[PDB]
Amino acid sequence: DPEFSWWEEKLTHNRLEVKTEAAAGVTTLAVDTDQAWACVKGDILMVESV
Amino acid sequence: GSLAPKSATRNPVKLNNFCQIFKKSYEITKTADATKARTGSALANDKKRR
Repeated sequence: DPEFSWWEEKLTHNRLEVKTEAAAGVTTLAVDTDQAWACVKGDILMVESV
Repeated sequence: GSLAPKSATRNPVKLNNFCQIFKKSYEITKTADATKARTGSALANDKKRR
């Protein structure tokens, strides 16, 4: 056919990005679109640093 | 011609740790299990990812 396609997939870390500043008290975090669907109840997350 | 000296001693230090519980799961409908896909069987890929 004049057009051809193929698929790829990556196995890597599970990183999320916080879009808006969140204070110490708040318990709801705004992240990038569709990024929250990857996490479920019981997951343990850590804040990154340089 | 002196008496024996008074004695002294000391103790070790203690350390401890806990045990954690880990779980990951996968799920698929039996209809989608019996369907054909170009990328392959969905159940096997999901098991690999998890």
